[PDB]
Amino acid sequence: APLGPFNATLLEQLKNDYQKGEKEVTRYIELQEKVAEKYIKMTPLSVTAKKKLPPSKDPRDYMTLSPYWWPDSTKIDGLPYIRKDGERNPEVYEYPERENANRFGDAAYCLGVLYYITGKEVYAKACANHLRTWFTDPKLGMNPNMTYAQAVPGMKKMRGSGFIDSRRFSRALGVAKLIEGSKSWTPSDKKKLDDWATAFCYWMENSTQGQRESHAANNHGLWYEAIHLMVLAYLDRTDRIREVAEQSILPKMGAQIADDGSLPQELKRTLSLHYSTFALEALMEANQITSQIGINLWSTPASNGKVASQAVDYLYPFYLNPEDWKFKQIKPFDQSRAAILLYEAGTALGNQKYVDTAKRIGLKYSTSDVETIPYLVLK
Amino acid sequence: SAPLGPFNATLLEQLKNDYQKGEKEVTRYIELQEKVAEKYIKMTPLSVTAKKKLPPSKDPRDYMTLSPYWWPDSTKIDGLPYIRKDGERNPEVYEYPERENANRFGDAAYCLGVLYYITGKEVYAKACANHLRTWFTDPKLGMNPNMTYAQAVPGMKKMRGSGFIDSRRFSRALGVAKLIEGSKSWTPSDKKKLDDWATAFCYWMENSTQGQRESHAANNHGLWYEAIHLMVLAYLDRTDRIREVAEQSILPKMGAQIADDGSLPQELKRTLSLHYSTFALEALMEANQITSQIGINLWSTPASNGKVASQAVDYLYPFYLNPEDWKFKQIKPFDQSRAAILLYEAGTALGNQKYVDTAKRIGLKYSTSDVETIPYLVLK
Ligand SMILES: O=C(O)[C@@H]1O[C@@H](O[C@H]2[C@H](O)[C@H](O)[C@H](O[C@H]3[C@H](O)[C@H](O)[C@H](O[C@H]4[C@H](O)[C@H](O)[C@H](O)O[C@H]4C(=O)O)O[C@H]3C(=O)O)O[C@H]2C(=O)O)[C@@H](O)[C@@H](O)[C@@H]1O
Ligand SMILES: O=C(O)[C@@H]1O[C@@H](O[C@H]2[C@H](O)[C@H](O)[C@H](O[C@H]3[C@H](O)[C@H](O)[C@H](O[C@H]4[C@H](O)[C@H](O)[C@H](O)O[C@H]4C(=O)O)O[C@H]3C(=O)O)O[C@H]2C(=O)O)[C@@H](O)[C@@H](O)[C@@H]1O
Repeated sequence: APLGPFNATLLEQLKNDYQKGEKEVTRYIELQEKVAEKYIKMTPLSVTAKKKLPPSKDPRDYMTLSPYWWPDSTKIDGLPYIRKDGERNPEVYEYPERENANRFGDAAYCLGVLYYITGKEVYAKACANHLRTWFTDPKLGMNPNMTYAQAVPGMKKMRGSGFIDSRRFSRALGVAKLIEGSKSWTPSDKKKLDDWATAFCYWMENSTQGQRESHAANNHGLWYEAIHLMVLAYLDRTDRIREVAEQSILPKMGAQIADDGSLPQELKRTLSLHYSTFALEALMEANQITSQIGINLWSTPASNGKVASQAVDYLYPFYLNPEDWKFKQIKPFDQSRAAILLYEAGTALGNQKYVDTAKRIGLKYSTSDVETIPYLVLK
Repeated sequence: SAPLGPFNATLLEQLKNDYQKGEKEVTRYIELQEKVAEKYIKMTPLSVTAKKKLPPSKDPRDYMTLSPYWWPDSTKIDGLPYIRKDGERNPEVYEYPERENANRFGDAAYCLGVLYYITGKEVYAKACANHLRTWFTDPKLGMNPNMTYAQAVPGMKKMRGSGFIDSRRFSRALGVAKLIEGSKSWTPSDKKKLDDWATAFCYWMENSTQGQRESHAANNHGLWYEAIHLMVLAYLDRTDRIREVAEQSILPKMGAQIADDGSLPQELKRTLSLHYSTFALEALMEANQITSQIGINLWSTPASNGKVASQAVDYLYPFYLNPEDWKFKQIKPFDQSRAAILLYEAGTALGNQKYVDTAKRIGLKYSTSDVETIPYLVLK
């Protein structure tokens, strides 16, 4: 499989078995095709489909509201907003790109994978429609930046915390590699997309906000690097992947994993079992890329000897029994997120206790969650 | 004496008195409220018709929302039929503009209606009336007098009436419309049209299959149904019906829902049981604001099975002091502030000074812009 943001081992195996005619996978892939049909009929989304404009007055600028920041009732205009960690302000849904980057990202990702597996041009044609409109179109494509992501009304300074929104459309960026070579993805489509990705990469690395986010001390810094690897893997910059893992990702695990394997930065959140998992999910998606060039982030130590497997170890008992979690978790923790996480980390580590638990937790065979497409092995 | 309506008439009367006499504490406070009210004067009137996705009638004047706990089923190709995840609000609810729009309308009109009553400034009635006409009676923008498509569920075959509970967001604004009666802005024609709307909405709620079902409900829906029923009935001046609904419906329903220890078993089986216990009593609290203005005290009047609503406050009072001691399922944190208005209302009604003191101790923020707190200077 081409370098991209997915378990390439599971993807190749599915492509093999579908091409060999194996009945189980063929049944499973045909189910996926029935699910994928809405993405073929779906109209391409754009970040420009919004009424309230960013300070730039450019509808091509991505803007969302930071989810935990609420109008302050004791102020006449409600400004400046105030933070309530863990409580999502429904005002976020007044920004169309919040949900639309998920919908677009889901649409293009599923179509791109099904194209890789089946070789059917109808899926590349659909994926390319979504990729053109979201990214590169001279009127509908988003500008390559995240200046106004997770804005906070009344905040004086500019922050880089919104960059984490980028994960919703950056996985679709990588999956564009899978439709290269289809008749629908022309040389011109690739060059424009390459050019956008290069420009988005520059912004990530050189803007003040991108820089700040690259230094974040919690799961934001990890997710920044996972997004970075998707952009770099798309651009086929393998040495930069190697440098990012050794000079940024591993120091970050080494600093954020404590001697007992907990993640202290996530423990102090109101959703500490969710955010502990969310940090490891950054590592999981980064590792899907690093391991394709021979770097295993689960077992490779940071310079102080810490290994990300220690963090899974710490959480594994609570994945068996979430009610035992002793830190603040003001909403129920969805145990299903542990399945893919424990399967990814289990196989990387040869830890069958982890792999066994992933299958027991399992995923619903017929679910349409697109991130679960590769994991027949769990279904 | 304040017109009959959905508010603590004692507090409102007190505020108007002190404001007119010129007392400083009240005049300063009303001057804060007038500053908060200024956005509602500039605010453009909302209409339920401002939606892209239409209801099965293809009529945009029909109110429609999604039942907040029903999610697409991922294991089905179309997601249908939706499945319930109690307590977890599906963000799809926000694709129905009237969900939040009825809140914005109701706050704006209530605040304007109260401020006109307290201060007598015509600019408040004129703004209130603009919102009332546009939401209720306007022949193009006014909502149809029904709640057929409230909290619909995609793929569900039966028709449900549980969505009727949404009516509380605009029905208090209906009640406050009485306060601007007599202004120059609220003409006889405005009042007649609104009377006709309210009469027709009352007919719908009492005779439609969904209204009948909802009137029979055994949990907080039945209480909220009757609390809403009272606001429409009080708006219409049918005081004999208010007596009958209080006597034959709210109290029997209240008594059947209170257990021997004072707990509310119907709310205890919910994933947000301390929220839903409080939500049940808030229905009675708001209905009592109407019944007690005609001499029926729902906090202290026992039902015929012997249960009395003060028993349910007793069961919940300790957990209002210390919400973390709550032993039943509560999958989101409980807002202790909701206890402030609740305990003062039931406290003053019951002569329970321990309840009134805790209300003031928990309190409300003096400068808050939450419109439901306008009458409660005493808590600020
Ligand atoms: O998009 C979502 O809705 C949501 O995203 C994921 O959670 C994200 C949030 O989007 C949000 O960015 C939040 O950021 C937190 C976080 O703690 C962050 O480090 C920063 O903290 C600030 C803050 O002012 C603190 O008071 C402190 O001083 O630290 C600051 C700092 O600079 O570090 O900002 C806050 C905030 O703005 O509330 O949490 C994010 C995260 O931690 O990943 C996630 O829940 C995802 O599942 C969901 O989809
Ligand atoms: O709009 C909000 O977000 C929210 O509204 C208030 O909560 C309401 C909900 O809007 C919703 O209607 C929910 O209703 C429950 C409830 O349990 C109800 O009685 C009925 O339950 C049915 C259902 O079929 C059950 O599965 C069971 O068999 O019992 C039935 C019964 O009739 O008893 O409908 C369900 C449902 O469909 O989810 O809860 C409401 C409530 O309890 O009042 C409220 O939380 C408010 O603060 C908030 O604004």
